[PDB]
Amino acid sequence: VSVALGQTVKITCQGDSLRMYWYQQKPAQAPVLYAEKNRPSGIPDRASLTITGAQAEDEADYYCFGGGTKLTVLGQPKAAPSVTLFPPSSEELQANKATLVCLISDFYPGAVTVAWKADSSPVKAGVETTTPSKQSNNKYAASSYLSLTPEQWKSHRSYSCQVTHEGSTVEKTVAPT
Amino acid sequence: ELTQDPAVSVALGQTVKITCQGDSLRMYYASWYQQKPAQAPVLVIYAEKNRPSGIPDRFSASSSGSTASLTITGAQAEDEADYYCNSRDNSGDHLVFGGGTKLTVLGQPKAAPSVTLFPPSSEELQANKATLVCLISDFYPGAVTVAWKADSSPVKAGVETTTPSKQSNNKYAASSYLSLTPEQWKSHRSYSCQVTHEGSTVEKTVAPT
Repeated sequence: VSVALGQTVKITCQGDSLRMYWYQQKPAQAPVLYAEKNRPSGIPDRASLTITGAQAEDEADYYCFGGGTKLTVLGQPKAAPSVTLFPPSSEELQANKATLVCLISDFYPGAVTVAWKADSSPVKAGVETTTPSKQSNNKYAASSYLSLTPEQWKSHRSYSCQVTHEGSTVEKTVAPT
Repeated sequence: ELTQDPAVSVALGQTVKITCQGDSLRMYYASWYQQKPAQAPVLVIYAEKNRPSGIPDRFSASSSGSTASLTITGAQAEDEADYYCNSRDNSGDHLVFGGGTKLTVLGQPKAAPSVTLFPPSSEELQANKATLVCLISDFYPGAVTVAWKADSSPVKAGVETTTPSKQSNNKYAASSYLSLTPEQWKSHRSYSCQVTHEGSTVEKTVAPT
């Protein structure tokens, strides 16, 4: 969930007990403070939460308990990820190893979801994905990798890496030889 | 309205006690949350005595007066996180939270990084691109220095390296990539990725085929 500076956002909470009947948590900080119509005090003033005037400091997790909503305050333009799926190299295959690397770069905001496929079959066994971190251009980079045996690599028609980034999905597919 | 030290350390397999202090703790039992970077908080203990399903038996909680404590016996590598206490706050149906305590688990087994260097893929060369990727995995502690080479010449421009993050095995992973044009890739005899991890340096080399 992202918003531009000075723009309007809506964070939504879904589940039971909402038919019958606010905490802000910045990274490595305590979730600080009621129910739809209430007047709090201590932090600057103005189920779903709406923020009319958004500042870079407002970038935090909001909780109604909900799973958590990472509100991103756009400090720069949105950028879809550049996705490159690298197949196992000849050198790695000659060493009886196979690793596929899905390189994800130049994206903003810094949140992605990665899914893998063996042919048309979704796979998650042997998958590791790194936490996005800032490049020198202030955009983000991450990598997801899938460890396979060379027999698994050669016995499949293809392998795919799918990257989801705020309503955009980029899938890259590679095939042996 | 609850106080706890910002950080604490323990040795692997040893016991750690994280304490919270506040007037509300004399009236209410504390709940404990575990939070790792880029992850949703996990309820580790509910109102001192309830351990939810999925939470290891290593976690327990106790209290005395205006203090509440979370005890981790036989602290594991997966237990490194920020631990926050929470409770109700006297006259008023609202919750108060502690500032959080970051836990460091010392004496964890060290590991040299596994380094895999990929040449440009056939799809990116067909698209007039020649980015190389250097996968750095299964290392501990989570700090590396990455340097690239064009034959024997060090490369500064076009290099990006990710901050190491934990894998599901509690070892770290990172990647470094070098953006090149097919021209730069084909003109050199080889390119290298050298990774420095404490007393170890691992370098891999790829060549155009």
